[PDB]
Amino acid sequence: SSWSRALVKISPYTFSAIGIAVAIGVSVLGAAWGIYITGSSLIGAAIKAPRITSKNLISVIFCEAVAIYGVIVAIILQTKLESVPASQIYAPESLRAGYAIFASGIIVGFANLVCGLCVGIIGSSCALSDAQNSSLFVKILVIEIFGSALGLFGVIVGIIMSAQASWP
Amino acid sequence: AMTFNIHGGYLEAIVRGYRAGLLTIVEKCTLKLVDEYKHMLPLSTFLEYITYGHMIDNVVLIVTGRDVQELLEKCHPLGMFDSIMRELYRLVLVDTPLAPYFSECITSEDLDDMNIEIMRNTLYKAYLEDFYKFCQKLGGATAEIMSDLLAFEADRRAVNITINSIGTELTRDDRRKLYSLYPYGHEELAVCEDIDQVRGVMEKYPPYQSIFSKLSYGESQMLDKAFYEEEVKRLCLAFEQQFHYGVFFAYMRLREQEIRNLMWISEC
Amino acid sequence: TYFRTNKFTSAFQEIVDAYGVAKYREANPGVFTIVTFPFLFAVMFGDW
Amino acid sequence: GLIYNEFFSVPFEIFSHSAYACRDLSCSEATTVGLIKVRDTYPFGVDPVWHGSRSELPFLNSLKMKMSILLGVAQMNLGIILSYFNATFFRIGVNIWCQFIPQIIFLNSLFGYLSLLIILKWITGSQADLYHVMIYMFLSPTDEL
Amino acid sequence: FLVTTLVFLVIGIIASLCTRICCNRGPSTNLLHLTLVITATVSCWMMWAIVYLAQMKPLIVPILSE
Amino acid sequence: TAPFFGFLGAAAALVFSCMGAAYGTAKSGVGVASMGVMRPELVMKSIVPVVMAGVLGIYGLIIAVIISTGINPKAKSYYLFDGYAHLSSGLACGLAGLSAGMAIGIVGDAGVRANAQQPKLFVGMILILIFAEALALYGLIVGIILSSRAGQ
Amino acid sequence: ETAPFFGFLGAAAALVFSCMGAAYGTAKSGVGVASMGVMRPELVMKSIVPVVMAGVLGIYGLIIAVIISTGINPKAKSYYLFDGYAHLSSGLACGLAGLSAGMAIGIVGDAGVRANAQQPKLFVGMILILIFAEALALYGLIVGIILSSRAGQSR
Amino acid sequence: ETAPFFGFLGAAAALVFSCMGAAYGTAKSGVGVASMGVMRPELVMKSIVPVVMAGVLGIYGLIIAVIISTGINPKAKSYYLFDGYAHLSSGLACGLAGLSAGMAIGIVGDAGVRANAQQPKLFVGMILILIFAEALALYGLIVGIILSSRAGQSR
Amino acid sequence: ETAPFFGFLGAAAALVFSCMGAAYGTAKSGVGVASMGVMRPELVMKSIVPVVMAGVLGIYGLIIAVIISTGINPKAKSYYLFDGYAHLSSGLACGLAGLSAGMAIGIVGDAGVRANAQQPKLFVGMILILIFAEALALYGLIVGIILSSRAGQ
Amino acid sequence: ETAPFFGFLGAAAALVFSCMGAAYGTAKSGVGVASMGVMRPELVMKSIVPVVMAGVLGIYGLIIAVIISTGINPKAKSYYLFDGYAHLSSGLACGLAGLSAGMAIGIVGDAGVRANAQQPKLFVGMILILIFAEALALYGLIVGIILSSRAGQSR
Amino acid sequence: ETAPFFGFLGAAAALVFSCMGAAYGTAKSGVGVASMGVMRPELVMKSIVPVVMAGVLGIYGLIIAVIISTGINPKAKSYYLFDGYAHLSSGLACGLAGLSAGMAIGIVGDAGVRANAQQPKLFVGMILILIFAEALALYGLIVGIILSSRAGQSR
Repeated sequence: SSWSRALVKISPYTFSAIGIAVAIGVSVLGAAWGIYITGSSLIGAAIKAPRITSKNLISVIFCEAVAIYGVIVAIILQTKLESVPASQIYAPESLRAGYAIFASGIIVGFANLVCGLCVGIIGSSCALSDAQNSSLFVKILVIEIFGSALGLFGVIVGIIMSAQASWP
Repeated sequence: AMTFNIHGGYLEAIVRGYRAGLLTIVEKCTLKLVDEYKHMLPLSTFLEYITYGHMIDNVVLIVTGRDVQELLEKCHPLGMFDSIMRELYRLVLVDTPLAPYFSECITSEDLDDMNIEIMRNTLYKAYLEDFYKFCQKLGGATAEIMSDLLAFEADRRAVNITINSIGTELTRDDRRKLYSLYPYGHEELAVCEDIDQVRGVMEKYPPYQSIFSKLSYGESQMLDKAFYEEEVKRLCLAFEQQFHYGVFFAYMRLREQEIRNLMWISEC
Repeated sequence: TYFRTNKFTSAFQEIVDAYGVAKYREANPGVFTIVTFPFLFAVMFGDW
Repeated sequence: GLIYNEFFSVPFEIFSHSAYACRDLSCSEATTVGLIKVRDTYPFGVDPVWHGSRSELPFLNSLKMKMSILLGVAQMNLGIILSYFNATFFRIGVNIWCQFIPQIIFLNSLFGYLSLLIILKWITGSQADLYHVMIYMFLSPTDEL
Repeated sequence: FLVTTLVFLVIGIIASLCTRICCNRGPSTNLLHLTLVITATVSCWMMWAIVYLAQMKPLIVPILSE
Repeated sequence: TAPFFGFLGAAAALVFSCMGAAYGTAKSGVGVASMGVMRPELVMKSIVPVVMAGVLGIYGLIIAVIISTGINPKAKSYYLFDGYAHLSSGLACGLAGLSAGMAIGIVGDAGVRANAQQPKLFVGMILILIFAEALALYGLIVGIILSSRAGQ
Repeated sequence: ETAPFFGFLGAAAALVFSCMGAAYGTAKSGVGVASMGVMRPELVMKSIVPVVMAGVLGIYGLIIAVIISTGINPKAKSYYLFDGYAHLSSGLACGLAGLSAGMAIGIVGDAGVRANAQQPKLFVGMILILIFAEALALYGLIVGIILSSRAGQSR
Repeated sequence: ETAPFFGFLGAAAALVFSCMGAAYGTAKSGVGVASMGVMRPELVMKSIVPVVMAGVLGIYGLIIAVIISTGINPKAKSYYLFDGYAHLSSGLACGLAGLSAGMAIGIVGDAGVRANAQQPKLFVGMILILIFAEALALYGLIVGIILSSRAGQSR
Repeated sequence: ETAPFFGFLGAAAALVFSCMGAAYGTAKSGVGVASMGVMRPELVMKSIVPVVMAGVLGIYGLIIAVIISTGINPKAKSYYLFDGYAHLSSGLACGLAGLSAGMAIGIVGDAGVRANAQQPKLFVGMILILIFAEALALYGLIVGIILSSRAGQ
Repeated sequence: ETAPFFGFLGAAAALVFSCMGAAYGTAKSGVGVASMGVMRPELVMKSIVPVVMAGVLGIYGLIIAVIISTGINPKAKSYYLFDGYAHLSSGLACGLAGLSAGMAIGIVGDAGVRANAQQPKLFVGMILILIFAEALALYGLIVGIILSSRAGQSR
Repeated sequence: ETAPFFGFLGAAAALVFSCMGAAYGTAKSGVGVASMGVMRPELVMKSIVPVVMAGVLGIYGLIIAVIISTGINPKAKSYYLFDGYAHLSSGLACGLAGLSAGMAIGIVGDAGVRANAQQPKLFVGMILILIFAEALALYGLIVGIILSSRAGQSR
């Protein structure tokens, strides 16, 4: 009861800000991990032969697209912020807006992380495959592009959830 | 899964590229492969075990003397590294995985390592110790390949023992006591004194079934060639080399097989 | 030794003998179990 | 299955018409003090009403447990009795009287109290015992009470 | 109940007569057959006795679901 | 007040679904590259299993969309039952998608190797993978049914 | 009251655990089937039975989830805490049983498929093992159905 | 009020843990049988004993769960916390005993299936060991029955 | 009021832990027995001594559980917390002792199977070791009974 | 008030820890003696000393626990939380000391079995090590007895 | 107040930790000494010095526990929360110091057994490490006694 009341009495603005920051942080972390995964294979292939640098750069660009989408989502969330008035600090509208912001941020961050990991693994495999044979680069690039859609879907879901903000 | 990208990715890519590029000429190719392997310097332990594989044979050869100075001519860094006669054996007991065990198992020195047959027995014991050490480093799909190689060596030794080395005290008990499913079911080969008996013993493993076939070739050779030739023939399985896995040993084995094929080519 | 097996009793005797044998004319639990096993396995599946 | 009065997971017409009839309850619910009054016991099988009733589980469970206990007692008694016949047929030594008699007597007596209690509860209708208080009576190792 | 008890016993006697007529070809064979018939009759009668004693005077009455 | 759980359900449904979708797509993709090293033609057709794994993300995305649309606070009073139901509906869809994708990734990775070895068994691998992928569809059905219980 | 917050959670958990078990079974079954069919493509069709046997657990879990969902209706009757608790218990039991059965079926099917080409008797042995495993899933489904039905009274 | 939650949770836990133990035992036995039967057809049927020996524990657990579920009857008696605590304890004991028996039976059955290719004189010993292990399931069922019987006598 | 919620839990935990220890011992005992019987079928029957002795722990656990269940008699006396807590502690102690004894017996039997297979002359030593191990289980059962006997406040 | 909870918990913890330590020591001793039972059965008979020492340590722990339990007589004198806390601490200390001594003695015996098998002249050293190890258990028992005696000084 | 709820617990924990550390050190030293005696029975008697030196931890722990137990006496004077907290802190410090000293002495003795077996010249010299460990244990005991001396400082 008293513990439950204290839990229900937590400030929603803090949770909303935490989710907003966490979305960008997780997107950046996932993009960096995918970039490193792709870069290891790209550097190995270049050491083997520098002929496929242009083909390899596509994986890096795709990985950075996740970071770009995360940054866009973070900017949108920052735009979604309000003044947080003292009177409505515990109003139902404020609590709903904070919960929606936190949920959208968590969803965006998790989707960005998953998409970044998948893209990094796909690019790491694709660079080695291209080093084995340049004829298979087209199919590998198509597969990577198809797998990159996870981040786009997560961003779409986060944008849809962002419309729920109604902080007075 | 992410550990491969965390570390070892560049080395794995370089090894894959070198293997894909692969296909006194034999000596030159062996020297080039050894240089490529050395220039590559977690995976450190795997490389050490892979080198120790041939280093066991190199140390066994160096254990002679008896024209011992000729061992410098075959100082291939791939297997004949300097870092890898009981007084000298104790000194050589360091920097090798199988050496500490062979110090006690082969404490008789030349008495248990006579160049006629007992030297081969000591080499087989060292190979068994090295195989056990390699199998100890479990965690990857290479455990199956290592087990297959050890089984092939043990079965070839057992076949050689039953063929003619039985008169050299390589009896049924010696088929596993000195001659290096095999780690659990090698007892079936203790009574395979005939080629038909060898085929019947191989029938206990359906994958090993029909591998012996007429046994005119492969099984015809003594020492460790009988079932090792079966592994050489089936090495097309090793040619798969699925990605994101330890393939350094596979690349080394492929390079060794290519060198052996080039040597067997010789003057056409 | 083995007790003589009838045309119908042979299957039940073989099923019971899977635990072992006895002396030339020792105890043969197959005689009772030829009907006991039907007399007990019926209960676990009783539905007419 | 004919004994169990269940045919293809469904009851049917027993040799009698209806073992238990709802005591009054022309419109009253089954769960009542009057409950169901039995005119006579159905000889062919279990009461048809009991199978589909809410109280099917407890009564059927108690009956099945009692039947299993009795059947196990009978099978153990037959197996123990076969020992004397085997000893006589093979002309075994005095070991039968030395060991087979106590072996067939100890377990028989130990299960005899439970079997007799089950029979008496079934026979005398000692509802003050039911499935549970029988074990309760068997539970106490000490005297008195 | 008790009338049915004799009915099960009487059923075995007719079965006993049929078994004797059929297995008179073998004396030791007939002896084995009689044991099987007696065991089957006893088992069936015991099962029926359990089923009848359970529902003879129930301690708990059956309530019906809605 | 309770609507925090309901909002969290939609986010969890997409997050957990994509978590399994990426894992399935990664394992399927890795095998495809391995087959593409030697078998040029087989790899192009084998991409279907990767495409099948990517579909699970779409199924989770649609389920998330429905949950978001049903959390309109100003439209109807979102009582605790609606929030509890939406969170429960999302939890099943997200968890099922994660498991369904994981099996597809494990099956698909072996399937690429199997097809590269013997092309005849390609039909068999597709049948097993298609049967496994039905679990995600099964999770989608449960999600719709649970979400439909938001009447009161 | 707060009873739906537990009842719906249990209903969702049933389907979640059933799907997890089905996926765990299907992964091993597919791996074994591929390993067997690599060398003997003829027996690939016969080796697919354990896959469907494992997948049947998903259908069982879906049926249990549908029953649990239909069992809650505030517009019909006041779902007291007892009803929600019993529904959650039934869901959890069914889901855990399904997950365990799926894992066991997957392990057994993978082993049998690996041993399928060694001897044709595996075609019967693995089928028998899969049937014996699915018996546990059927028993769990029956127990869950019984608990869900008993959840309807709530005094 | 909250006691029926505890009772239903105990019954569900009993069923789930018994199912998990039976599944583990069945998976171990299936792996052993798949390994053994490749060489000889004897393991196809002559060694399928543990396959049903492990499912016997699951059947016992299902029976105990059904008994526990039938134990609760709010319309007949307003259960206090005593009934819920007793039901939960009985369910936990039954489930834990079932899991332990399942694990032990699975290990023993895998060992016996492996040894099947050895001298067949060990079949009697393996069966005896399996029966001795399965005695734990009967002991657990007896304990659960005693607890359920003592459960309803709350004041 | 909350005493039964502890006493019944203690009894169930005692039974569960005793069963777990018995199973843990019996797994190793059966593995060793199967190995010895494969190696030497002659002594397979006589090697089931640890396997048979494993069930003694389960029997003792069942007895302790029955005693604990008989301890809870609300009609006989209002169960205060002083009795329920004592019963729960006695059950926990008995279960832990049973689990420890089962693990020890499993290790001892696993060693002794190979020891007898190499040479049956160590059967006496194996039996003595098993008896010494089971002494711990006996002491635990006695302690649990003594603790349960103090339910009179 | 709630002191009997603390006292019973302390006694149970003492018994459990002592049993666990004795079990670990006995298992280590048996593992060590397994080799001596074949290498030199003549010396194997004298090799049972560490098992006896472990049993003695377990007996001492059980005796301390029994004394602690016998010290709780609510009807004779009301048990304040001070006495319960003191008894629980005494039991915990005795159990921990017994477990540590048992583990140490087990390791020592496991080493000493091979040590004596290699050379019979190491029996004296093994006996000295075992006595030194048992001294720790004796000290722990003495400390537990002192604490149990002091537990009744409250008012 | 609730002073013995912490003071007596700390007094027990001091002896518990000291016994655990002494047991670990003695076990390591005994394993080393057994190996050395197997190598050479002549050095077995002379190499028991580290084993005996490791026993000072038990004596120090017993003395600290006795002092702490004597320091609690509500009949003589009521002890506040501070009076028990200080005793608990002293006991914890003494126990942790004893455990650390025991571990260090065990490692040092395990090394020194082989060191003496190889080179008898360094055998006597190696005792410096054991002397340093004993000095550390004595310093810890002195610190604990100083902390415990403040029992009567409260008011």
